[PDB]
Amino acid sequence: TVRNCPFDYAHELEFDPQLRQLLTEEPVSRIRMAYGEGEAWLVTRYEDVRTVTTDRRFSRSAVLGRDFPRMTPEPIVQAESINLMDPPASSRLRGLVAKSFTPRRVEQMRGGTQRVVDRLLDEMEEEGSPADFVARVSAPLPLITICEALDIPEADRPWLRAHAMTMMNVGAAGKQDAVRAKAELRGYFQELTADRRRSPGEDLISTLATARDGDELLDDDELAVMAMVLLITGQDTTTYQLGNIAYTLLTRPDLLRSLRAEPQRLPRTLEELLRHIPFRKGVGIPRIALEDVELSGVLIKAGDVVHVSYLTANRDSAKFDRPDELDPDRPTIPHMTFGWGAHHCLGAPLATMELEVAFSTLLTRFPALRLDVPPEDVSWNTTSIWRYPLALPVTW
Ligand code: HEM
Repeated sequence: TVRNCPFDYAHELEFDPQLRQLLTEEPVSRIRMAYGEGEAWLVTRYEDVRTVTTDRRFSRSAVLGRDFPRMTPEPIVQAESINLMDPPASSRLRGLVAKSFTPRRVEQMRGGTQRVVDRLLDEMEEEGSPADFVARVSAPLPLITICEALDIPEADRPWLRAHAMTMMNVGAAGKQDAVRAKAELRGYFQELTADRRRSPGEDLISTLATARDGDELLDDDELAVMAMVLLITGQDTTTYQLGNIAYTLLTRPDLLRSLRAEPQRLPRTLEELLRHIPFRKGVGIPRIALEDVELSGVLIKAGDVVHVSYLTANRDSAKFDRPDELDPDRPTIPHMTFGWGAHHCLGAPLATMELEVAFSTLLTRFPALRLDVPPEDVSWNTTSIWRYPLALPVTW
C-alpha cells in the first residue's frame, strides 16, 4: 500500500522509472522517503499538482515543526525562511525581492552577465581545448552572478557554496555536517546583512536591508535568512541546469543543428529543455492539507503531508502530447520546472537571463563545440537532491 521512495535513481538524465509508473498508474500514492517520521501523499499529475500548489487548503506554513518525509537527514529549510510562509505573510517579502527582477532591472543586469560570460569563455579558450565546461562555465557563472548581485566578498564565495551544497547531501552521516554548515551560513549573513542595514551599500542585500514602509519592512532575522536563502538558491539549480542543458545539446545532434540553423529558436528551445530535463531527484519541501481534500478520488485527511512532483507534472501526456519527446516546436504550455503557485521560483527571471546570455554566446563563439568523450563516460551526481554532471569535457 505504502511505496518505498529512497529516490536514489541517477542514470544520466533518464526519467526515474518509479515516477513514470506512479504517474501512469497511481497519480496520487502513499509513500515514505529516506528520513523523517510518518508517511506522505505523492501527487504526480499536472492539474492535480497545480491544485496542490495554489489551493489555500494546502499550507507550507503548517510544515513548521513536523519531521516531514524529506530526502536530506537535516531539512534544508529554516523557521524564518520564505519557504515556510504562505500568502499573505510570504507576499510581503516575495514582493520586495520581486522588485529587484522586473524585466527593466533584469534586462539591465544583462550588460554585466554578458561581460562575465564573455570573460569566462575568453579564459576557457586561453587555457585551450579540451576543458571542463562545468569548471570553466556552468559552475562559476551562477555563483559570480548571485555574489555580484549580493556584493559577496571574493574570498568567502568558494567557502559559501561548499556549505550550500553540504546542506543538499542525502547522506545519513553528513547531518552534523549539515546542521553546523547551515548555522555557520546563518551566522555569516546574520552579520554581513547587519553590516548593510548599518552602512547600506548600493547592492541587493542593501535593497532588502534599507527598504522601509515607515519602519524597515524586514526584521534582522527576516533579512539575514533572506540574504542567506538568496545565496544558496542563486548557485545550485542554475549551475546544474547549465550542465544539464549543455550535455543535452551536445548529445542530441538534431536539436543542436536546428539551433545552429536558426539561433532565433533559443528562448523557445530552452523552455522545452527546462520542461523536459529532470533537474532533481525525488521531491523537495511538502505541504500539509489543512482540511480533508479529495483529489483524483482519494480523500487526504486534515494534517496529512502532501508532496507534489514537478517532474511528473511536465511529462503528463494529459497536458503535453508526446510528453517524453523534446519538441521545441510543440504548442507552448506552462512548464512547472520553476515551480507553481505561491512558492513559484523567485529567481526564474534571472536564471532565464543567465541561460539566455550563456548558451546564445556559447553557440555563436564556439559553433564547433562537441563533447570530447562518449556520453556514457559522463559521471552523474548521486549524493545530491539535484542531478547534474560532475564534468563535461568539450572541444571546439
Ligand atoms: C534553472 C534555474 C532554477 C530552477 C529550475 C529553479 C527551480 C525552483 C523550483 C522548482 C522551486 C520550487 C519551489 C516550490 O514550488 O516549492 C524554486 C523555488 C525558489 N527558487 Fe528557484 N530555481 C532556479 C533558479 C533560481 C535562482 C537564480 C534564484 C535566485 C535568487 C532562485 C530562488 C528561488 C527561491 C527563493 C525559491 C523559493 C520561493 C518560495 O518557496 O516561496 N531560484 N526554484
